[PDB]
Amino acid sequence: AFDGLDREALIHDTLAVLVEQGRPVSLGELASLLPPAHDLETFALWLAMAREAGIEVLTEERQFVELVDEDEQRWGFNLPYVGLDHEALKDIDW
Amino acid sequence: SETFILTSIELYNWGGFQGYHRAEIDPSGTAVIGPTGSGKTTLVDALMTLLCANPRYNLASTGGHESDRDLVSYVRGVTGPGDGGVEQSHIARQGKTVTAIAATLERDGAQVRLGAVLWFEGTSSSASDLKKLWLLSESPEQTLEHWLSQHHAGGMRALRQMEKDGMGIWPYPSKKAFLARLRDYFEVGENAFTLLNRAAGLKQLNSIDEIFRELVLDDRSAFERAAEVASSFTQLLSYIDHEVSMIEERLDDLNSTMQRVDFQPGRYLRLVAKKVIHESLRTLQHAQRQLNSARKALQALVGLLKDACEHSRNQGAKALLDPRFRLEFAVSVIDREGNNLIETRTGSQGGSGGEKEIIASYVLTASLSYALCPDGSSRPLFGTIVLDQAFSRSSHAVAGRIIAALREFGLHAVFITPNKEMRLLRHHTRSAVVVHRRGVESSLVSLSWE
Amino acid sequence: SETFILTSIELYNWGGFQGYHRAEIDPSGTAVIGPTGSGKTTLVDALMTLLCANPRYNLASTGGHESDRDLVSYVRGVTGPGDGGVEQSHIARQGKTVTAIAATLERDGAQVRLGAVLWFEGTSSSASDLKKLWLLSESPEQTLEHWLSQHHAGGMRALRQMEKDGMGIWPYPSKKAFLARLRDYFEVGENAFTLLNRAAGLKQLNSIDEIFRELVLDDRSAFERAAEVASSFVTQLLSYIDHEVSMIEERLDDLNSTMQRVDFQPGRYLRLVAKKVIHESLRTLQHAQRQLNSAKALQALVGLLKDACEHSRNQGAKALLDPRFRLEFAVSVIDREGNNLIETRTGSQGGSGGEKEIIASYVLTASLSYALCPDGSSRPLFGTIVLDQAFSRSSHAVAGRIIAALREFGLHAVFITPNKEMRLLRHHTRSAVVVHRRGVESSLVSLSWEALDEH
DNA sequence: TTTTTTTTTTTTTTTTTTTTTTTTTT
DNA sequence: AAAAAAAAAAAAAAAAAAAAAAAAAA
Ligand SMILES: Nc1ncnc2c1ncn2[C@@H]1O[C@H](COP(=O)(O)OP(=O)(O)OP(O)(O)=S)[C@@H](O)[C@H]1O
Ligand SMILES: Nc1ncnc2c1ncn2[C@@H]1O[C@H](COP(=O)(O)OP(=O)(O)OP(O)(O)=S)[C@@H](O)[C@H]1O
Ligand SMILES: [Mg+2]
Ligand SMILES: [Mg+2]
Repeated sequence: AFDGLDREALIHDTLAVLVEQGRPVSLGELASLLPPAHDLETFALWLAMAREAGIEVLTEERQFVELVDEDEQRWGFNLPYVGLDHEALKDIDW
Repeated sequence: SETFILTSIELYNWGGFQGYHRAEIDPSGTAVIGPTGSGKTTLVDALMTLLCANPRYNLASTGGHESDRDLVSYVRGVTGPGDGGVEQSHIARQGKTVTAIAATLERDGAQVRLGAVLWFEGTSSSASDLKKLWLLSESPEQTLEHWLSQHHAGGMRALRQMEKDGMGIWPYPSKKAFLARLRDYFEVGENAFTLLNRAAGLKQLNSIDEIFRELVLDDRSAFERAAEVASSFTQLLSYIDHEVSMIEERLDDLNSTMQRVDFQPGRYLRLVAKKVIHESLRTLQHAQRQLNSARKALQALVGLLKDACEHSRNQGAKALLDPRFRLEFAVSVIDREGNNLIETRTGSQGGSGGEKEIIASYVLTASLSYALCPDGSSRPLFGTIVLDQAFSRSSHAVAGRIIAALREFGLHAVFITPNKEMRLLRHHTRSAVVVHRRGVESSLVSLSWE
Repeated sequence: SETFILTSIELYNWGGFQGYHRAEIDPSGTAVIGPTGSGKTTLVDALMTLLCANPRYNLASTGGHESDRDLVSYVRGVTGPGDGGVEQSHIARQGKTVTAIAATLERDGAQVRLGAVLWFEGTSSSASDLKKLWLLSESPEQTLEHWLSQHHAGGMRALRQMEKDGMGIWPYPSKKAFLARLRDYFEVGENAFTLLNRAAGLKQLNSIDEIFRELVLDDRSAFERAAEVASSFVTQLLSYIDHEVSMIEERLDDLNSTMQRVDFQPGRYLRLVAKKVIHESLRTLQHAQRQLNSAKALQALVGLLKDACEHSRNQGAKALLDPRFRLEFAVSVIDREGNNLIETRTGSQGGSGGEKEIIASYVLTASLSYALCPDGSSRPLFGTIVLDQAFSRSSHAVAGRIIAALREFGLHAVFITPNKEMRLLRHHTRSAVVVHRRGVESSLVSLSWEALDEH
């Protein structure tokens, strides 16, 4: 039951991608560019950052993301619409 | 396919949640997650308020020994003990306020809603200055906003008038009549909802008979008939025998359906009830035989009956006339492959940290399945159960077995976890509700997957 | 440098462990892991039996509300509630038995070993048939096997014979003298060890005044002098009580001065204050004195004093003659930027599930760090602490603060958890101990982290 | 129709009694 | 090896306070 999840690495990679892109990024593109090891435990961290930094979280419209786990199969996630950017959360401790 | 399942729950000015809020619940079970000190317990207290006649708030934090918060604290939204001074900076809403709650059930087309509106008038805070009104409806076009608008237009006169000016709603200003109507609707037992409230934070068992005599079983004592017979100056015993036979008949079927689950790698549980005889019955039989052989000896029999009807709070006389007290309960562990008893037990005394939790969970879910369907007609009309701080003192396999046990009986469940055990949850769950708090205000987000 | 630390611990026929077993503990913190119901709590109980005068077995299971085991059960090694029959199949060792445990502490160029031997003689289970003998060693050639060898070829006389010819060995047949010698050796307050046992499983705070009036502070009541003066057939009693109160206040000032460096939630720390309240029978006694000064009626004072002395377990007597019951205690939170109260608390009622744990752990470790040697200046001579079911209810963030504060106070710790958490422990500890059960036997394995990683 | 008065129930807190174990003396 | 004094923990009972529901008066 080792390894599990590494929070610091995920935060650093998210920050690097955000500063590289330079434009607002929704959850779908962020997941597509940086696929997660675990489908859950990842969306939760991103939503926590979005709510903490103060970015509005729209809930009237939906975005669809399709993923495949290690043992084949398929999963369809009905995530809400969130727009992340580097400027808003560039100076908040974690 | 005739069971009501929770689907939604709404809030307004409750606890730390200011303004309108919502949350959705999947038919396959959900799981609320969030950091420490976020607001998970508040959301479930809001639900518990609508069901039990005398709730126990914040039960799970202390392990099942005490309660801390009260109703008037939630309405005004107290955050911490504060300090001295006069501004009372630790109270959010001061002066006139208004609050609302709701909850929705759906089985097949049919739909019901539960409600409550509470408000103040001035700057007082005594529990006697808090107006209340309870609602129950089964028609659309009646949402939280409708009630709030009606209340703002007038007062309690405007609210209570909706019944004559509509169809499908029923206001109740007294909580007792409300709960009586609710219990008659679902055909559950007398204390089913109190048991449901207790099951949310109990992680320790002390005696099975206490639970089976206080909550699970109903009251059918023969005090009235005995008093009538005594004052008349015997079918009573046959009546008592019939009532004690029914209990055995129900326990047989309960054991049969519990047999299918493995409490351990190759072992399963079983409930065992035995009969006891007190001295009081012997005296009555002796008096009867003495009277029969005498032919005036009628004075002693009537005196004994009158004494029994007099002190109805002593185990000497209570065990004479109350069929619930003629039995003794305990559990035993039986393994397959040549069924053979291996251990008998009457409580979780002396156990390990993780054994107590699983024993308590098994016993409580069996009791709930009994209570929610008093007779053999089956088809429960209420099918939800909640847990708080789920799997806090156990390992992976124990949690897996608990979840399997819950799924076996046919119950729809929701779990609460301080952001732990995600891998196990993802297999058996198909929704989530994330709560986050910044500053002093909280918020809700919803997800799903397939 | 100059602080003893636990390094090893051995067992023999204790609880479910049959035969001979041992485990090694690193001087930079270790962790104990293993499945549910394997034997983690048994080692802690074996350690606690050697220190406090009246242990509370299996404390952490109930959260700090009830103890549910006894010494004889461990000695004979039961394994459940049984079934009921001719042969008590649920008891491991029946008849004549023998059992020995020992724990060793180490320092820079020194070594001290503690120990105990307990044995039956026939088929009985009364607590008065469990003959006991406690030991304290200083020499390196004393070892558990030596004690068992001596016992098997003799008895109590054989064991006591070791002091006559050997060196650095002192057997005590009575636990009271053993504990007195121990406390004198470590230069430690009178109720520190019971506090250490209590801190293992406590996770709430009903009221901090009880904690300060029962455990941290000493006992310097004045009942005896009052009885002597009463039977002599007075103001000096009051002067004595006032002096005691002043000393208590100075000590509390010292503690709250110490507690500043450690950090609570960011930008905040804690400060402890106490107020003075007078009530009850003090006014009545003063009135009686001033009335008798007018003049007989000398028996009024004698009656009051005798009545107070006789009812030694009532609030009137406590508030009259016990100096530590003339104060009121509460805790406060101070913001670092400037100085201003943010919140004052007298208990832990109404909090969240995870806030109670952090509050309790913080206050308990703060008090314990002072109850040890730095009470009388200098650095602690006994630094170690044991936590059971660590981080059961808190989240990831809170555990970091708990560990950081624990390190800052200057104590070494061991953590006891199931496989629930594996990242923080790997990050902050150095060694692990793995337990396992197969049937009714249990065993121990000791490894460092790299070796397990290589698998 | 709105306000006031009364009764009944539930929970908490303090005090006293009981039992078992340990230590000491003969 | 046996008898006596002392101390710590558990259990039952009495006193008190607060909240809900029904009846009566302006
Ligand atoms: N009556 C109250 N008294 C004091 N603080 C309160 C009260 N009601 C709410 N709060 C505060 O509001 C916060 C909301 O957290 P809760 O919902 O009560 O517990 P929680 O969210 O379950 O945290 P955990 O650790 O997961 S149990 C609490 O942490 C308190 O700080
Ligand atoms: N006095 C006793 N009475 C009954 N069972 C006992 C006793 N002492 C030990 N056991 C058994 O020992 C096992 C539990 O002991 P431990 O393994 O020390 O508990 P544990 O390690 O704390 O388990 P967890 O991790 O806390 S759930 C169970 O099989 C118990 O039945
Ligand atoms: Mg909670
Ligand atoms: Mg344990």
